[PDB]
Amino acid sequence: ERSKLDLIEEVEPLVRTLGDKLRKSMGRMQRELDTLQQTYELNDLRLKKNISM
Amino acid sequence: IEIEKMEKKINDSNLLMKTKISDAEELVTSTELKLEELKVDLNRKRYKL
Repeated sequence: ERSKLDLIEEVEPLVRTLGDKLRKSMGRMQRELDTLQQTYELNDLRLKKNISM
Repeated sequence: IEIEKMEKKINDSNLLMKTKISDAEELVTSTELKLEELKVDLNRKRYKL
């Protein structure tokens, strides 16, 4: 029961806090993702245009 | 993205000025040359007749 109490009042709050932090980090990296995609579109258009003329 | 998109638009537009002007001049010159060649052909035919 002491191990269970660690799981639900020590490991459980730790894992919930890790869950919120990792979900905020997932949001962080999908914003890194779409900003890197937007730079991708920038370089792709710049390359295609400059090669075009 | 919008700036580069309509920059490609205006570049294509400038190419369109150049192509249209060149085509108009070429067709005018071609029509004049065809008229001159037809004149030569017709005066040769008249001489033959």
